[PDB]
Amino acid sequence: EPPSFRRLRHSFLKLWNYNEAQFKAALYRHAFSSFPAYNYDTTAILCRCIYQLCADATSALPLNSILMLLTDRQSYLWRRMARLSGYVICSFIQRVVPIPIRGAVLESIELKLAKLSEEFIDEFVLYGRQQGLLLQPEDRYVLMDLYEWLAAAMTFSQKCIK
Amino acid sequence: NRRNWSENIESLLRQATP
Amino acid sequence: MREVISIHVGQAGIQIGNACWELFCLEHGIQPDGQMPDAFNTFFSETGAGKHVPRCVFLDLEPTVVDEVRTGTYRHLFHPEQLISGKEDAANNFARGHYTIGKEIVDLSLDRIRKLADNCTGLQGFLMFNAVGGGTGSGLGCLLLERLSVDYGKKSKLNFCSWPSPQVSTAVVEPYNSVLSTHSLLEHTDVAVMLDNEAIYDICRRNLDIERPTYTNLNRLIAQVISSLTASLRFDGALNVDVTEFQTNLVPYPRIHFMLSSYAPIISAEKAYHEQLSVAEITNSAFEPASMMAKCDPRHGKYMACCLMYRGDVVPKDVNAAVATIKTKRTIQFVDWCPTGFKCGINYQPPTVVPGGDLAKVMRAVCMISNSTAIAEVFSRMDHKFDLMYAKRAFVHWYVGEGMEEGEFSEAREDLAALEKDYEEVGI
Amino acid sequence: MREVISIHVGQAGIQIGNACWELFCLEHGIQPDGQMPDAFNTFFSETGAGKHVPRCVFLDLEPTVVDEVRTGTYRHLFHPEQLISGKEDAANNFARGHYTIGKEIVDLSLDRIRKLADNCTGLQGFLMFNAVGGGTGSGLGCLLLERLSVDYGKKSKLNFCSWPSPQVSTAVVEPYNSVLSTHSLLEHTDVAVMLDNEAIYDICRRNLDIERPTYTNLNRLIAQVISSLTASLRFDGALNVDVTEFQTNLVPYPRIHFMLSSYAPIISAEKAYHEQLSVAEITNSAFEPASMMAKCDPRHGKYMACCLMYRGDVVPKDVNAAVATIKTKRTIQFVDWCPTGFKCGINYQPPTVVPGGDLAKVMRAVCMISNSTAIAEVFSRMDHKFDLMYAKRAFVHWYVGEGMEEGEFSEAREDLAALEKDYEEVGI
Amino acid sequence: MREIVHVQGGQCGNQIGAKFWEVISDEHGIDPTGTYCGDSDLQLERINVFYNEATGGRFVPRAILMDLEPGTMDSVRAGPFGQLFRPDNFVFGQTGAGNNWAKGHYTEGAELIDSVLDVVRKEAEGCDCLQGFQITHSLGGGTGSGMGTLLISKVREEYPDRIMETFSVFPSPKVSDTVVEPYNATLSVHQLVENADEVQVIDNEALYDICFRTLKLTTPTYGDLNHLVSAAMSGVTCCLRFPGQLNSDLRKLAVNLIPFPRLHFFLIGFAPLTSRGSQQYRALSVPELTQQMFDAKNMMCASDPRHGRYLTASAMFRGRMSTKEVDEQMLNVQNKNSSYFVEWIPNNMKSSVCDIPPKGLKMSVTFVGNSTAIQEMFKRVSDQFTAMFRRKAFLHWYTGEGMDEMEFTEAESNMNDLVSEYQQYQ
Amino acid sequence: MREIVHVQGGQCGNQIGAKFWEVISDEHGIDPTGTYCGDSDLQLERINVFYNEATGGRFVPRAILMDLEPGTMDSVRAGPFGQLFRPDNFVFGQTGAGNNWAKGHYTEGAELIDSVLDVVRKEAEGCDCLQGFQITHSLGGGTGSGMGTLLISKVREEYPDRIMETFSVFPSPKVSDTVVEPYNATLSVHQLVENADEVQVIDNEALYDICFRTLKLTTPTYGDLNHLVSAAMSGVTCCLRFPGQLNSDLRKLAVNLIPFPRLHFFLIGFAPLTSRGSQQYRALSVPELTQQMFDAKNMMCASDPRHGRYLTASAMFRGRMSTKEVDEQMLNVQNKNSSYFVEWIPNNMKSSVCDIPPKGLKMSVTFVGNSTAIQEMFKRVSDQFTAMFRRKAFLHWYTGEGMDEMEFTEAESNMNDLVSEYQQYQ
Ligand SMILES: Nc1nc2c(ncn2[C@@H]2O[C@H](COP(=O)(O)OP(=O)(O)OP(=O)(O)O)[C@@H](O)[C@H]2O)c(=O)[nH]1
Ligand SMILES: Nc1nc2c(ncn2[C@@H]2O[C@H](COP(=O)(O)OP(=O)(O)OP(=O)(O)O)[C@@H](O)[C@H]2O)c(=O)[nH]1
Ligand SMILES: Nc1nc2c(ncn2[C@@H]2O[C@H](COP(=O)(O)OP(=O)(O)O)[C@@H](O)[C@H]2O)c(=O)[nH]1
Ligand SMILES: Nc1nc2c(ncn2[C@@H]2O[C@H](COP(=O)(O)OP(=O)(O)O)[C@@H](O)[C@H]2O)c(=O)[nH]1
Ligand SMILES: [Mg+2]
Ligand SMILES: [Mg+2]
Repeated sequence: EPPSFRRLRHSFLKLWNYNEAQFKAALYRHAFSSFPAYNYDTTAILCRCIYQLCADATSALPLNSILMLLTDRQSYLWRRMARLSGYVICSFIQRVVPIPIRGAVLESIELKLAKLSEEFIDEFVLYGRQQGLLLQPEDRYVLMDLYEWLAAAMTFSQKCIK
Repeated sequence: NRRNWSENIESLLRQATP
Repeated sequence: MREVISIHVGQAGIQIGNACWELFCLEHGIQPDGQMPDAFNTFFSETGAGKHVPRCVFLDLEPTVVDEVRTGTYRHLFHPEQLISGKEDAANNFARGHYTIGKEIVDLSLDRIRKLADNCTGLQGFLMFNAVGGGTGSGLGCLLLERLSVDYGKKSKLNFCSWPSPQVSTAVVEPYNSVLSTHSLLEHTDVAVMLDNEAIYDICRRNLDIERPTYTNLNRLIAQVISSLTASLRFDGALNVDVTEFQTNLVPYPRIHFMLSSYAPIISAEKAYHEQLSVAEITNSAFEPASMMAKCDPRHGKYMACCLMYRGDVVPKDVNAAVATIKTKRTIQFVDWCPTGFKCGINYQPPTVVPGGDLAKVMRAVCMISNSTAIAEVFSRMDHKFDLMYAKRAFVHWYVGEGMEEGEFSEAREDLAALEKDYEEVGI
Repeated sequence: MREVISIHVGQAGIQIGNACWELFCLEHGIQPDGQMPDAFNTFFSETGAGKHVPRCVFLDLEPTVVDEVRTGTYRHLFHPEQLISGKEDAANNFARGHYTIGKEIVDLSLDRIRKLADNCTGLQGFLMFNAVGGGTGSGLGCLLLERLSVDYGKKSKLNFCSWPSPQVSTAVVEPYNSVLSTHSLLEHTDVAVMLDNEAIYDICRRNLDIERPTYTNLNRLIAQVISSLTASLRFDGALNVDVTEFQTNLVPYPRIHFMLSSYAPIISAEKAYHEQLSVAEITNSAFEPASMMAKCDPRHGKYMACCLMYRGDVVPKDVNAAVATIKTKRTIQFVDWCPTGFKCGINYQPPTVVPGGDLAKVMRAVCMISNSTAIAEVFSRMDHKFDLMYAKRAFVHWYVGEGMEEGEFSEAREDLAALEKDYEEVGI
Repeated sequence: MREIVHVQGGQCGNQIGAKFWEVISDEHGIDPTGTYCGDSDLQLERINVFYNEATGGRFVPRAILMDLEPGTMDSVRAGPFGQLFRPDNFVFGQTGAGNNWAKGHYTEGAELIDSVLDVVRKEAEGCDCLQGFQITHSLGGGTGSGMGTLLISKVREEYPDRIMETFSVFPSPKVSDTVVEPYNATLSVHQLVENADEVQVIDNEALYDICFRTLKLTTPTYGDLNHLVSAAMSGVTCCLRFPGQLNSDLRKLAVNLIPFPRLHFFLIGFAPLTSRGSQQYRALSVPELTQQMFDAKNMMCASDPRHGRYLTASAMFRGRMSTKEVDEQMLNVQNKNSSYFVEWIPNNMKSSVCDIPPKGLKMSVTFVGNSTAIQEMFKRVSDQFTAMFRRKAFLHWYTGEGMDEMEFTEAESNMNDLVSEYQQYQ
Repeated sequence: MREIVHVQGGQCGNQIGAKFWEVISDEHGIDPTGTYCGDSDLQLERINVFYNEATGGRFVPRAILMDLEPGTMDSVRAGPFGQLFRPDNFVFGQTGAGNNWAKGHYTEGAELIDSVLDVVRKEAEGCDCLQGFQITHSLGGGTGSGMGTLLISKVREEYPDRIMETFSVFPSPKVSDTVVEPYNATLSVHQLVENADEVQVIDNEALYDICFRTLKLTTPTYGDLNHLVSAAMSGVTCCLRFPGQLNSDLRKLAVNLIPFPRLHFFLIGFAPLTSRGSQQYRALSVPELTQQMFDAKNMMCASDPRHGRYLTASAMFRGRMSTKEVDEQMLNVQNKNSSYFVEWIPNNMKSSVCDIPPKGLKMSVTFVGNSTAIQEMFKRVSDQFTAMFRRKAFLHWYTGEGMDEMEFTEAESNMNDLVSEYQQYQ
C-alpha cells in the first residue's frame, strides 16, 4: 500500500465521517457568503475541481447542480469519489467496503487550482501542521478537508502517469 | 385601548350592506 | 407582484440605462423628483407618500460617469446607494476588471441587489445592460454573472451586450475582451441579445435621416426596444407575453441563447405624416434584413425561433394575416425542424415618444427578437480578429500581469470554436 | 411607581449621559429649566410644582468636564449634587481609580444614590454607563459596582460599557484597565451591553454618509439605543418588555451576559427619502453584521438569544412574518439547544428626531440586543494584547506602586481565560 | 337536481367563459349584480343547474376560475359581468406556467391543484348530486393543458361515474402562435383521452373563417370568437335548463355519439349565423337551418367533413318548431349525402328539440358530431411533434422540470393508434 | 340561577377578556355605562349568568381582572367598555413576573393570590348556586401561565364539583415569542391536567391564518384576534343565557367529550367567517356551516384534525334553524368522512340549538371537539422542552427561587403519558 494512495484512503474517510446535514449547510455557506474575500474564490475553484477529476469530463456545469451532488450521499459524485480512493459505497445503512485519465481534464484542474488566493493555500499548510499539534471554526474546515481529497487524488494520479 | 381596536371584524361579523 | 431588477454595468450600461429610465419615468407619469401627479411596480418601488424610486443598480469602476448622474437632473429620483462607483478605470482590461479591482465593488453591489430584490417575493428576472468591449463592461459584468448564478439559480437572466461591431470598434484590445466575456456568459445568462453600434447608426441614417447622431440618440432606440419588451408586465394586453416566455420559446438548447433584435417603425415627424403604419407594413419592415440592430444579415442564415411584441392598437386579426405573409415569402427561411415557428404578443398601450426626441408619435409598433443560426458569422469575424493578434503574443502582458496567467485565452478559443460547430450542426 | 436610576461614571459616561438626557428631555417635552410648556416618572422626579429633575448621577473625577456641564445650558436642569466631581483624575489607571483616589468619592456618591432610590419603591434597576479603557470609568466602576451589590442585591444592574475597539484604542495602557474591569463585572453586572467606538464609527460612515464624526455623533446613536429599550417603561405598547424581562430572556447562564447591539434604520435626510422602512426590511438591516455595534462578526458566531424592540407604527403580524423570515434565513445560525430564540416587543410611539442632528424622521425603528458565542473573538484579541503587555513588566510599576500587588493581574488572566472556555463549551 | 360545475383553466379558458356566463346570464335574465329581471317563471325553475342561491337572492355561478398568473383574472373581474363570480372561486398562482406542459402538470401546478380540488369539492358536495363538469382551456398553452388537465385526471378517480366535457381550442394549421404548440397538444391529448367523456374540438382559425365567410365581420376580436363558441355552449345544454318536446340531457349526447369508449372527439357547429346586412334577406326555418350546419365553413374545427365519414352525429334544435321537419329534413340529408355517412350504423343521427330559442332568434340548432374527418387534424399535430422530436429540440425545458422522455414517447404511441382506430372506419 | 365567574389571567387574558365583556355587553344590550337599551325581554331574561345588579340599575360583570403589572390594567379601564368593571375586582401587582413560571407560581404569586381568592369567594357566595368558573389566560407568559394556574388549583380545592373551564392560548411552533415558551408551557400543562374540567387550546398563528386566508385582512391587530376568541366563547354559553329547542350547558358539554378524565383538551372553530366581498355571495345555511366548520382552516388551533381521529365532537348552533338539518348534517359528516372518526364510539358528536343568533348573523355555530390529532402540539413542545432542559439552559432563573429538578423531571413524565394516552386511543 503506497503512501500516496494511503493519503487517498485517509482523506475520503474524513468526508464520509462528517454529518450529512452539517456538511449540507456548510457547503452552502461558502457559496452564498461574502466575508473573508477568499471564501467563494475557493468555492468556485474547489467545488468544480471535485467534479472535473471525479467525472473525467472537461466540461463545466452550473454551480447549483454541483453543490447538491457534492453532498447527496447516494449520488454519482460520491460514487466515483469512492471508486477513485479504493472504496465502494454499498447501500443496505450505506456501509463502505475498501476495494483495491484524459489529458484535457488535467490542465483544467492545474490552471484553476493555481487561482486559489494566497489565503487558502497557507491555511492548508498550517491546518495539517496544527492537526499534529492538537494530537500532541467548524465551517471553514469543510472546504479544507475537501482539498484533502483533491490533493491526494491529483498527486497520486500523476504519480501513476510518470 | 388601541392594543385591542377591531374596527373591521366587529363589522365582518355582521351582514354588510355595501 | 411582478418586479424586474435592472442591473447596469459599464459606461455603456449606465448611458443606455439613463435613457430607458428616462422613458420609464415619462411613460409612468412620475416627475424627475419621484412623485406622480397601479401596475407600475415592475420598475418602481413605493416609498412612503406618493413616491416611486427605480429598481436598478448603476455600476462603474470610475466616478467620471456615475457621479455626473448624481450631478444631473435625475439625482433625487435615484437612491444614492443604488449608484455605485469605484475609483480607477478598468482600462479595457478583462483581467483587471475580473480579478484585481472588481472584487472591492462586487461585495457592495450584491449587498444592494439582495436588499433590493428581497423586498417582494415573485421576482420575475434580471435585465442586464453591459458592453463586452469595455473593461468593466466585460470583466465586472462577468463577475456579477457568477454571483447571480450561485445566489439566484433558477431566476431569469436577460442580458443586452453591446458587442464590438466589425468595422467600427472605438478601441483596440476588445478582440481580447469579448472572447473572454463570451467564454463565461455562455453558462451564466439565460438570453443574450445582440446589439452593435453601427447597426443602430445605419438605422439612424436611412430611417431617422440623421447624418450626425450621438450615443444618446442610439440609447433612445434601445430604450424603445426594452419598453416594448417588458410592455406586457406593465400594461394589460390581448396576449400578454412575459420574459419567462422568451426562454421557453426562443432558446431550444441551453447553449444557443444568442439572438438578434429589431424595431419598426423608426420614423421621424416628416414621414409619419405620409406613411400608413399598417400591422403588415411594420412587421415587414421589422423582418427587413437591413433593419437588424445587430449587424448580421439573416439571408445568409436560417431562422430558428421568432418573437414579436406588437404594441398599440393592434387587433389579433392583423398579426395572423401578416405572419402568413412572412411565412410564404421565400427569401426568409426557417429551420426544417421548427415548422411552428412564431411567438406573438399584443399590448394595448401605444408606444411613448419622448419630447425633443427624433422619433414621432406612432399608433403601433413591433419589437422584433429572433434567434437564428446566422449568429455564427458574428462569432467568426470575432475569431479571426482574435487569432491575428494572438499569433505573436500581442497585448498579452497587459492581461497576464494582473493575476490570470496563460490559458484563459486558449479556453476562450476552444469554447468559441465549439460554439461555431454547435451552430453549424443545429442549422443542418 | 416604575423608575430607573442612571449612573454615569467616566468621561464617556458624562458625554453619553448628556446625549441620553438631551434626548429624554426632548421626548417628554421639558425645557432646560425643567418645566413643561405620568409617563415621565421613569427618568424624572416630580420636584416642586412643575419642575422635573433627572434620576442620574454623574460620578467623575475630571472637574474640567462636569463643572463645564454645571455651567452650560442644562445647569438648572440637574440638581447640583447629581453632578459629582473629584479633584484629580485617575488617568487611565485601574489601581488609582479603585484604591487611592476613588475611595473618597464613593462615600459621597452613595449618599445621593440612597437619597434618590428611596423616592418610591418600584425601581427596576440601574443603567450604568462607563468607559472600560478609562481609569475613572473602570476603577471607580469596580468600586461602585460592589457597593451597589452589597446594598441593593436583587436590583437589575445594567451596564453599557465603552469597550476598547479592536484596532483603534486612543490609549496605550487600555489592556490593563480592560482585563481588570471584567474581573469586577462578571461577578457584579447583571446585564452587560458591548459598545465600542469603531463599530459606531463605520455605521456612521456607511449609513449616515458622514466622513468624520466626533464623539457626540456617536453619542446620539447610543442615546437612541437606550431610548428604544426604556421606551417600554414610559409609553404604553402592544408588548411592553421591561428591564426585568431583559435579563431572563437573554441570559441562559449567569456568567454569560455579554450581548451585542444594533439599531436600524439609521438614515439621514437623503436616504430617509427613498425607502419604505417596512418591518421586514428594517429587521434584516438590524441583523446585518455591518450594522453591529461591537465590531464582532456573527458569521463565525452562533446565536443564543435575541431581543428586538420596536417603536413606531408597527403591526404585530408583519413582525411575526419578518422574524420567521429571518429564522428561515440561514446566514445567522441559532444554537441547537435553544431553538426558540426571540423576545420581541412593540411600542407605538416613534422616536422623536433630534433637530440639527444626523438622523431623519423615521416612522418605525428597531433596536436589537442579542447574545451569541461570537463574544470569544472580542475577548481573545485583548488576551493576545495583554499577554505581551505582562510578558516583561511593561507599565507595571505604576500599578504596583498604587496599592495592589503583583498577582492580581494573574487571577485577572485566569478568570477571563475561564470566561473564554465558558463561551467555547456553550456553543458545542 | 341536475347541476354542472363549470371549471375554467388558462387565460383563454377564463376569457371564453367570461362570455359563457355572459350569454347564460342573459338567457336567464340576470343583472350583473345577481338580481333577476324579466318576470317570467320559465327561466328560474331550473337555475340551480348553473347558479346557486346566495341568501341575498343573487345567483353566484358555479364557476371555478383558475390560472397560474394573476393578470387575466384581474381582467375578467374588472370586466362586465365580472363581479358575478364569487371571489374565493378564483384560484391564483404567482409565477405562471410559461407555455410549458411539464412545469404546469408537475412542478408548480401541483401545489396549486390542492386548492383547486378544495374549491371544486366545495361546490360538488354542496348540491345533492350533480350531472358533471365542463372545462374550457387551451392545449397550446401551459396553464391550460398542463395544470388544467391535471385537474381533469384527478376529478376522474374521485368522481368516476360523472361525465366531464371539455371545450378545448387546439393548435391551428396556418397561423401558429405560441411556438411550442404540438408539445403541449400531444401530451395533453394523451392524458385527456382516458380522462374525458366528451371532447368538443375548437380551432381559432375556424373561428376566424366563420367570422369572415358567414358573418362578414371586417374586424373580429377575441370577444367575437368567444361569442361564437359560447353560443354553441348554450345550445349543448339547453334541455337541462329549459323544457322541450323531445328533451335530451347531456348524458344522452354521450351515449349516442360514442360507439367505442376510446373515441370521443367531436366537431362543433352553430346555426344560424348571418351577416348583419343580410339578416332580413334570409328566411329562417328548419330547411335553411340544416343546410348551414352541414357545411365545413360553418364548423369550428380545422377538418373538412367531406374528407371523412360521420360516424354518429347529433343536433340540438331550439325554439318553436315542428317535430315533423325535424324528422325528414334531418333524414333527407342522410339519403342525399349517402357517401358521407358510415354504412355499418343505420340511422346515424340524434335529433332533439329544446323549445326555448336563444334571444334575438326564433330558432337555432347546435351540431355535436363524431366524425372520422378529425383524422387530418391529428396527423398535423403528430408529424409536427415528431419534426421537433427527431432533432431533440426544446426538450430541455420539459425534462428539466421533473419529466422524462417516457411521457413523450407513449404519448406518441397512444396518439398514432388513436389515429389507427379512426382510419379503420373509412 | 346559574352564574359563570370570569377570571382574566395575565396581560393576554386581560385583553382577550375585555373583548369578551363588550361582545356579551352588546349581546345583552348593555351600554358601557351599565344602562340597558334595546327594549326586548330575552336580553334581560337571564342576565345573572354574567352580571350583578348594583342597586343603581347598572350591571357589573362577575369578572376578576388580575395581573402582576398595571401596564394592561389602565389600558383595559381607559378603553371603550372599560368603565363597566368594578374597580374593586382589579388586583394589581407591583413587581411583575419576568415571564417566569417560578416567579409567578411561587414568589410574588404567594402574597397576591390571597388578595384574589377573597374576591373570588366574594363573587361565588354572593349568588345562590354557582355553576362554575371560566378562566382565560396564555400559556407562554409568567404571570398568566404561572400564577394564573396557581389560582386554578386553589379554586379547585375550594369548589370541587363546579365546572372549571379554561381558555389557554398555547405557545407557537413556528413564530416563537417570549423565548421561554416551552418552560412556561410544560410546567403549566402538567399542573393543569389535574385541575381542569374543560380546556380549549387557542393558537395565535391559527388566528393569523384565519385572518389571512378566510377573512382576508391586510392589517391584523390583536383586537382582531381576540374577537375571534370572544365570539367563539359566546357560542359556548349561548344556551345558558337564551332559550333554545335543544339546550346545552358546560356540564352538559363535559359529559359528551370526556370519556376519560385525563384528556380534556378541545378544538374551537367559529362559523360562518367570510370576507368583505364574500359575505354577500355565500348562502347562509346549515350544510355550508358544518362544512366550513369541519375543516382545518377554521380551527383556532395549529393542529390538523385530519392527522388523527375525532374522538368526540359537539356543535352549538345559534339562530332559528331546522332541527332536521342540524341532525342530518351530523350524520353526513360521519358517514362520508368515516375514516377521520374513531370506531368504538357510535355517533362521536352531538349538537344543540340556541334560538337567539349573534347580532348581525342569521345563523352561526361554534365547534368544541376532543380529537387525538392534537397530540402533535404536545410532542412539538416536548422536544422543544427537552431541547433546553438536556443541558441545563435558563434553569437558574427558576431554581434560584424555590423549584428543583425532580419536579422538572415530573413535568415531562406527566407530559409524555398524555401523548401515550392519545396514541392508544388512535
Ligand atoms: N450603444 C452605446 N454604446 C456605448 C455607449 N457608451 C459606450 N458605448 C460602447 O462601449 C464600448 C466601450 O466600453 P465602455 O462602456 O465605453 O467602457 P466600460 O464598459 O465602462 O469599460 P472601461 O473602458 O474599462 O471603462 C465602446 O465600443 C462603445 O461603443 C452608449 O451610450 N451607447
Ligand atoms: N463612545 C464614546 N466613548 C468615549 C467617549 N469619550 C471617551 N470615550 C472612551 O473613553 C476612553 C478613555 O477614557 P475616558 O472616558 O476618556 O476617561 P475617564 O473615563 O474619565 O477616566 P480616565 O481615563 O482616568 O481619564 C476612550 O478610549 C474611549 O473609548 C465618547 O464620547 N463616546
Ligand atoms: N378563443 C380564444 N382563444 C384565445 C383567447 N386568448 C388566447 N387564446 C388562444 O390561446 C393561445 C395562447 O395560449 P394561452 O391560452 O394564452 O396560454 P395559457 O394562458 O397558458 O393557457 C393562442 O394561440 C390563442 O389563439 C381568447 O380570449 N379566446
Ligand atoms: N391571542 C392573543 N395572544 C396574546 C395576546 N397578548 C399576548 N399574547 C400571547 O402571549 C404570549 C406572551 O405572553 P404574555 O401574555 O405577554 O405574558 P404574561 O403577561 O406573563 O401573561 C405571546 O406569545 C403572545 O402571542 C392577545 O391579546 N391575544
Ligand atoms: Mg475592455
Ligand atoms: Mg483611563
